[PDB]
Amino acid sequence: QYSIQQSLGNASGVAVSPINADATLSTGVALNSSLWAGIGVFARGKP
Amino acid sequence: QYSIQQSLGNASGVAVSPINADATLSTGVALNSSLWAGIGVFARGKP
Repeated sequence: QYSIQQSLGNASGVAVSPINADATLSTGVALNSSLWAGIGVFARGKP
Repeated sequence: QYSIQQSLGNASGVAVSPINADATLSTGVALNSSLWAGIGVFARGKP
């Protein structure tokens, strides 16, 4: 086929604006994962 | 046929004034087109 332009100018050709979606925005956070961190002396490991 | 005159005189023939339209006037400006201009040093081009 042929390219579909966006934000058409002053005459002639037609255009399709880029897909607009904002009410669908959401944040993905686990909020249930639990992990622990610490320091210590171990026999084998990278210092 | 025959010519249609405008702004008839003092007697006889009829006339039709030129088409008058002013409330239909509008200005066509894109207001969405964005273009950039600049200067630089390029390998090939007209100086």
